[PDB]
Amino acid sequence: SQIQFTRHASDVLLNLNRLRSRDILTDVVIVVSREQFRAHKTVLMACSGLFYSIFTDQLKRNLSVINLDPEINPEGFNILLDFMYTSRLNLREGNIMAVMATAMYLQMEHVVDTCRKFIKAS
Amino acid sequence: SQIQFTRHASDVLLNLNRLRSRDILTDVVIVVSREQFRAHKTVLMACSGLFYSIFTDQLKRNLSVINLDPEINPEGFNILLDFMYTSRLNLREGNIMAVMATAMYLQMEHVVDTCRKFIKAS
Ligand SMILES: O=C(O)c1ccc(Nc2ncc(Cl)c(Nc3ccc(F)cc3)n2)cc1Cl
Ligand SMILES: O=C(O)c1ccc(Nc2ncc(Cl)c(Nc3ccc(F)cc3)n2)cc1Cl
Ligand SMILES: [Cl-]
Ligand SMILES: [Cl-]
Repeated sequence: SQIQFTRHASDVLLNLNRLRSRDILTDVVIVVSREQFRAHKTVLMACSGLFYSIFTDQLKRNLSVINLDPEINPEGFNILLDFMYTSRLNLREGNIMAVMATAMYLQMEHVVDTCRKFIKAS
Repeated sequence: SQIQFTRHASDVLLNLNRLRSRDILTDVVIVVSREQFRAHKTVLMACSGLFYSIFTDQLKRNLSVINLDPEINPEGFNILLDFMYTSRLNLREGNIMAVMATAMYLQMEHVVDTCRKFIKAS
């Protein structure tokens, strides 16, 4: 019977993205070939089956550096990292293939489904 | 513009609350009189002016224990901590005063405004 604040979840995500933009309390660097990206492990876990399966393991919990598969495109990863922190996906014809490839690797089923719905109406 | 995922923010907050429930990557303990509560500093900062003002300071960034004002009711605090992680506020006639007192201290303006609208509507 609790009071529902319908803007609170989007407000928290916006603030977490602002902390990321300021490098505040980011605890991991994601290396994607020649490019590197800082992030909060909790956010990565909250969005990705890959990152969830890594950091829930007490063996890997404390890793400060994650090297992604060499085949992953840094731009495709960055669009997905932006999606994690904003709820907005930069999808188009020019990147649909690399974006879907990365979302499949990161195990982000809703992005994969949306990529499959983008193809179906292309 | 970019594709909007209207459930993504809520999905991220639910997953952060599940991580809290499993004590995964919690990095602070909030001491409230005889009681203690573990949490993610990022989430506390994202929801509270108090915690944002403490942890944005490089001097205080790495604190692992925050002792709140002795007057703060642990129950009012727990209701607000649950709100931070769920977007749902447990307000009643029996706790409005302690929850409002706590939200003023924690600098959570939207909760303070809702507490002011609860009083105005009996
Ligand atoms: O769909 C299910 O059956 C299912 C239900 C609940 C659940 N719990 C959970 N708790 C905390 C986090 Cl941080 C999290 N992250 C996450 C995991 C896998 C992903 F592909 C994406 C994100 N998931 C996990 C699963 Cl796999
Ligand atoms: O009041 C304003 O005009 C204002 C506008 C934007 C802003 N930016 C911000 N970026 C990151 C985080 Cl984690 C955050 N947390 C937070 C801060 C103060 C609060 F009472 C609650 C939450 N706020 C801070 C303020 Cl103070
Ligand atoms: Cl997804
Ligand atoms: Cl608030």
